[PDB]
Amino acid sequence: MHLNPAEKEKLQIFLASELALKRKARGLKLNYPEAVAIITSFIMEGARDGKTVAMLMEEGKHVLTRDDVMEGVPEMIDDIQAEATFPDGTKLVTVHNPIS
Amino acid sequence: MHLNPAEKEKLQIFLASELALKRKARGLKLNYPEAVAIITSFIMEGARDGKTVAMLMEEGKHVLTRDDVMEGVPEMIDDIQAEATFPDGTKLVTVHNPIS
Amino acid sequence: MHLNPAEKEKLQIFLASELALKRKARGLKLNYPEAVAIITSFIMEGARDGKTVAMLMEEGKHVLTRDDVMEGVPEMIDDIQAEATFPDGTKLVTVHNPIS
Amino acid sequence: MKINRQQYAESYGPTVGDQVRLADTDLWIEVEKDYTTYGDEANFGGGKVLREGMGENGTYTRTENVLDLLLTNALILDYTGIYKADIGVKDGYIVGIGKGGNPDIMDGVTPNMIVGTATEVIAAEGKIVTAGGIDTHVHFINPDQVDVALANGITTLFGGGTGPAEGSKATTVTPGPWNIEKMLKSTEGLPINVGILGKGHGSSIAPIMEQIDAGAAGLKIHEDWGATPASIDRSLTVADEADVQVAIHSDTLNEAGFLEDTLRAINGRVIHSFHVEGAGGGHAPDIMAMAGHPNVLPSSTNPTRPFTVNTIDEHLDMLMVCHHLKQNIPEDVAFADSRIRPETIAAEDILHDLGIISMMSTDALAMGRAGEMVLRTWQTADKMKKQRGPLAEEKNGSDNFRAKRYVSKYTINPAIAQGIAHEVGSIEEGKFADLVLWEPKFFGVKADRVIKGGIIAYAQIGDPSASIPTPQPVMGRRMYGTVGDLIHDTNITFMSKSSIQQGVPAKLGLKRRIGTVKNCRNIGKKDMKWNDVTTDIDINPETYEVKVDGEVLTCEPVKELPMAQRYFLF
Amino acid sequence: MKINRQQYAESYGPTVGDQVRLADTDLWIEVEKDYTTYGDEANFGGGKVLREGMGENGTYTRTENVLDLLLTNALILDYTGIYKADIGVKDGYIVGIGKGGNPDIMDGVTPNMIVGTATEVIAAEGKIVTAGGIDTHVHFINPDQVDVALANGITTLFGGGTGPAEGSKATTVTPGPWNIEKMLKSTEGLPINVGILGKGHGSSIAPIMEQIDAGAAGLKIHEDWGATPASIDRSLTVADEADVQVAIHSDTLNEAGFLEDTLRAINGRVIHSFHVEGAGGGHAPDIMAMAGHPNVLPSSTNPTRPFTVNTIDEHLDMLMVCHHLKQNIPEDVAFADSRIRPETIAAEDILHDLGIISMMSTDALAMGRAGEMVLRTWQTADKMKKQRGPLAEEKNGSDNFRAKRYVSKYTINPAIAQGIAHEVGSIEEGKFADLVLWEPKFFGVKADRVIKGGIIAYAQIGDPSASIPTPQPVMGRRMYGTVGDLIHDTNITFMSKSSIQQGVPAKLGLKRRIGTVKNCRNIGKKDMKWNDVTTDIDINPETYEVKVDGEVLTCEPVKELPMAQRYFLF
Amino acid sequence: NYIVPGEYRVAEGEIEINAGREKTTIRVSNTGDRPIQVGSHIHFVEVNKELLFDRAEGIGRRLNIPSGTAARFEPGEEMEVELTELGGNREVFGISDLTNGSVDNKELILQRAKELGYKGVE
Ligand code: NI
Ligand code: NI
Ligand code: NI
Ligand code: NI
Ligand SMILES: [O-]
Ligand SMILES: [O-]
Repeated sequence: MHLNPAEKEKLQIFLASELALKRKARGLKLNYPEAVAIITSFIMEGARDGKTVAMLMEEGKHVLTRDDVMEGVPEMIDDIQAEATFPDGTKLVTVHNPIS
Repeated sequence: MHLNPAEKEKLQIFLASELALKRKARGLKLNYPEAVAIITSFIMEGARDGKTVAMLMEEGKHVLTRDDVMEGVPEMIDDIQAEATFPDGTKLVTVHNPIS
Repeated sequence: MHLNPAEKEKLQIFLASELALKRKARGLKLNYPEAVAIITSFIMEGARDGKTVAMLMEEGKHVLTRDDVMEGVPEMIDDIQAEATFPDGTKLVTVHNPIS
Repeated sequence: MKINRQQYAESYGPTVGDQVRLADTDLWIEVEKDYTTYGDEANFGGGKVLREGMGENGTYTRTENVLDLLLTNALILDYTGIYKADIGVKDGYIVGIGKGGNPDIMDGVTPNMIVGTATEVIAAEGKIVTAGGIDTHVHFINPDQVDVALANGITTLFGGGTGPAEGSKATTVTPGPWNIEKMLKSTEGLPINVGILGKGHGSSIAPIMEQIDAGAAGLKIHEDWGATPASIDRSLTVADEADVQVAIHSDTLNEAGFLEDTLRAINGRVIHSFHVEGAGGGHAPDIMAMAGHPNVLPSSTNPTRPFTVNTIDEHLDMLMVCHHLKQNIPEDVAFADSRIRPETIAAEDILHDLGIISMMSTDALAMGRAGEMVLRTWQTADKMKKQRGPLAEEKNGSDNFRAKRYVSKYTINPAIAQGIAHEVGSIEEGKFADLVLWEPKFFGVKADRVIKGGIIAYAQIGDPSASIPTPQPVMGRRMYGTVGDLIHDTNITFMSKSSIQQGVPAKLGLKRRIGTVKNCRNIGKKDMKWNDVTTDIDINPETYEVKVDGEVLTCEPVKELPMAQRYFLF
Repeated sequence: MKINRQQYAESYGPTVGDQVRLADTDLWIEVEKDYTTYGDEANFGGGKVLREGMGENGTYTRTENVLDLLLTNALILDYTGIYKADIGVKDGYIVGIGKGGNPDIMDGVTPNMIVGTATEVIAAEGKIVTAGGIDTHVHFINPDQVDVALANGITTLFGGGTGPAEGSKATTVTPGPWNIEKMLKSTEGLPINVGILGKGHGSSIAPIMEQIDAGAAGLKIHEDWGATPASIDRSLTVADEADVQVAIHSDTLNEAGFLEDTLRAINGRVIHSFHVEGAGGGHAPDIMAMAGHPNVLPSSTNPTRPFTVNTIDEHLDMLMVCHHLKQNIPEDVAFADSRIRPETIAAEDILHDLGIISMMSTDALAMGRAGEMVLRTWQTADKMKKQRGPLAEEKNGSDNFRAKRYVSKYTINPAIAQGIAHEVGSIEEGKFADLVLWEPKFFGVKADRVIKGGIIAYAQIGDPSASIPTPQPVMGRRMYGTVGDLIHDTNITFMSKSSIQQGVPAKLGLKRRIGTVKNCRNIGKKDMKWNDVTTDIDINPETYEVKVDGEVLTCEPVKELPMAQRYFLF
Repeated sequence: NYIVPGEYRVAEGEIEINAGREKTTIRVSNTGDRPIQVGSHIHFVEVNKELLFDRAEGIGRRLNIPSGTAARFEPGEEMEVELTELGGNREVFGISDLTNGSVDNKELILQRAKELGYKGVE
């Protein structure tokens, strides 16, 4: 596979997102790291899908809403950042105030 | 996410449980680490669900039965222990003789 | 669980395969590490299923085809190797030219 | 020109009279005073103040009142106060708390807090800064426990052990000169301050004392090695000669005596009573009465902290498993029921709140959680506010009195108990720069940056491959203070005066900073900051009811805690 | 009062006549004798025996017959016996095997096994304790291989390499003075004992000898560097002068000679024949005939161990891939068919069982598995019991003879071969305290705790954040013996006498314990414990059939092994 | 033929502890209001003051129970126990500091016990 350090680390994010998605599916209000993981993995998968940075900045604000998460979680998350390989190489995505 | 050392480690348990559950679903009798992973992840997810330590001590004895696992596995597992964050903080759960 | 170093590492392969399979399922042509992960996990799961080394050498050549992967990926992968615990202990499987 | 307070606090952190919520608790701390000069706040970045000829002085060499490091705009939470200041560090020590910058052009600059060519900057605006936690009940069982401790703001581990040997799994003991030497050498690779306890057991002086001379920083008396009157007596005689502290886990079984017998053997000498409530060990059922005595420095361990609905079920089973006890053997059940008591655990919450139990600790990996000393301190304070109300001593709706009482339990008081408060345990000038930055939303839960000897040792930081350090995954990671030979300069090995005089560090090739243990034998409960109460604690032998001043101490267990499921992935 | 044997064994481990199953094999070991005094068994914990004035002596200083460490109630499995004893360790060495405790009050205490103030305790009741495995065929290719080895109970790595360079990927060789020096320095960070082999190739003495003087512990002759008569001869002449061992991987191609030519070049001198069966390399097809000769110390490598239904398919393909061989080139196919032979692999199982092949080894990362030497030894013994029956030498239904024959293959015999058995390779008084504790259910599969120089270096242990060390995830982890400078005192770098005399450790700044290689040149097959058989082994050049004493040696491959899918996650 | 990994097959018979040593049965009462549990290898005369028994009969002895086990006395509980003889050098040091030498010095042990209020010196 020739995994580099970032590729190894970022597998964890996908895994944490999978965990959080299962928790959501069984009806739990998500907590801070769960919410962050879901949105982060969404960004990384979107890059893999070939979306633009601008598309992901928009979409990232609609992945989870305040009724999906515990009290105070929306206000704990000021922004979520992820770097991923787009068709045009690595780029940084910042999603500002992802959960209203 | 602000993952601490325990959170990083415990992701592995969830992953091993997912692996073991797939093996079970395709009809394999589970081995020692597979069985341990399934029951351990069950406890941790139960804590996340807000069950009590007492509920999990009971439920943990009914997750896998002797026909789900290879010969000798029930007798190899004297107890399974996991710590997880309950609504009232971290607690230790010990499931005694989980597989009869 | 008593995980040894190899067991811990190899969990990653299963995880990378799960990631790659999700990417395939949503219609993406797979890249080099994705393809390698899928075939590698297939071998390891096949060993767990009790297949022979010879069966896996054959089957491994039919897991992904050239239309499942990006241009040049078939030619990048000369062979894929994995060690796994068979019913008769650890064995090495090499799948030669897995993607035609 | 004037700035509204919301905007001021957003830019520079809070100022006088402003309050901040601690994590997701009901606890609020209020800024008591502020050392700044409004308009001359220090800050760093593009077009900011700390630039050459401006807030950074371009004239002075490092020796000339210039800092190695300035933490700008810190909200300090300490036994000494809750207040706003810049913190200046030099040669690994806190040298100034006040106002940093450039006297060329700024008013009110503390004279030895010049930002110069030599000065690094950490922005602490909007952070709470505390001293590093001092955990005095550490079992050295698994080296992975160190990062666990750092991640929750702990910077000093006092205890014992040689790894997962049964003696170490039960007791905070590194026994004898050889094991002590081996563990001093191991310590060279641990990125945290360390002091090692010898076995406080023997009927002759020499076998105990030789551990002190070998490099131990104190002793542990534990019932598993025989917490007999003889072992208690000899250990205290050694300690009084050597100027080190003795910790005790007393005879739960009451085999050689009851509490009064242990107290008679102590004979008025200073001692640190571990897990004083007794679920963690000690004379059944009345060990917690130790915490009323003037010569006892009392600590709790953390799994009983605070009293929750799962506590008893969890502890009863934990005890049974750990002691290989059988549910169908009545002596085993009777033992467990005599040791795990809702009556004393509930009272323990209240005794903390009243300043009768002075310290917190972990009992890491031997009936306690290495990364939850700080966490559970604040959960306890929060529970007590909810159940007992703001303390009478409070003012202006703030929880400052409670916050100082509780922060003292894991910072200054353990340091004083151990004889190491000249070096660590508080944010004061002249002490080692072990500092923990917290985002208020994560306060007491997950440290932002842990500074050890003036260099960052541990941080919550993101992708090392990214353009900037904040992208995911943000996780706790060892920083440059832990790498190469810098681990030697950023950490202290605390040792007895005699081992230092006898040249043990040179003999063993220890390169870490060497700290001297001292002034442990003429202190008492009165010296425990904000937690100095002595009183007659009565524990009813029949009902286990705890009374203080004729009043039963009881409270309810809670179903939910703050600093819990909002934060943790598992 | 009397205790039934089931209850006795549950409390103290098994005693005389009791049997224990090794993992999930059909192999049973029986306790031959027991050093205890019934009623005075040592144990540690609350209300237990090893307490001051009781089983722990409170009078004596460390120097006065007191131990640094007592392993209580160990079931020892060793070439010297299968028996029950306490094991006492001091200054990193095994100093007593017998009965520990306090002579004040206990009968039968071995005089230098006093439990005192200085003594740590490991509970070995219900564990099997063996010597650390000695792997003499290690390619140093990937530092991650060390934990793999420790996790399966290996404590000494002898071999060579500089990392994943092609020379090292093929051969256990660290070539020349400079690479040797570099790897001696690297070794300072490896938490395992190490000895380094130089290149056993040259036609002049000086280029070979200078490697010995530089710090090599032995030499490797490998066909990839030219396993010619000259290289064989010069290497043995060096070895005879230097008192180090020579290992050989002979000329598979028969290019410069057949087996008889290699034997003529050896000329009766002592040599260690690696992977003697020959799938791992050597004169095609008859290299295994080496194992009949009195001057040959023969080892197997592990992938042929034992003969299974996937072995041939796996090995044929492995060879083709590794040598870049093409299925459509008849010379390549002929080579592979001449080298991978079910006839010799099947006979290899039986030759082990008969004590004709004396040693096991890995061939780590160059045609062998770093963490499976111990594993595959026991799988082989189990297969042989199933196929050949209990050996004639057995008594009382136990497999003790077979167990001693097989444990010797990876403990004492490699140590003797290498010239290091004065330090390591068995549980005997006076030897280094490299000890492996096993739960019987995991015996030979996953070590519980690995002790190196008397401190735990590696353990299967759980969550470092938990209240106790057993909660999940339980995994193999480095312990305090590997941390800081303690890694120096808990491990041995084995070196030639000349390099030690010439001050190489000081020159290079080596801080590890330095072990001397010696007494390698006047040993032979007769010195291989329980595996000392010499005989005429005939290998038919046409059929590859192996004969010993006129009898064809053959057995069937098995479809399933114990110590396999019940245990491993992958 | 079911395989339990690592299982024991113990031999027939029973293990006699403290074989060949004199055994003595005595009545012991916990006169205190808290439980007292006594380990197998504590010099019996040196146990908690509030245990009432013939202290002389505890000298040079310990409980005749399996190594590492203990006898429990609830508050107010009186029961019989069986003692066995100490072995080795038959010296005791430390614990309650009643002996600090040979257990043969019964007169000295009892004097110290009585002075310090160990119940049952007769
Ligand atoms: Ni304790
Ligand atoms: Ni403790
Ligand atoms: Ni070879
Ligand atoms: Ni090799
Ligand atoms: O403790
Ligand atoms: O080899």
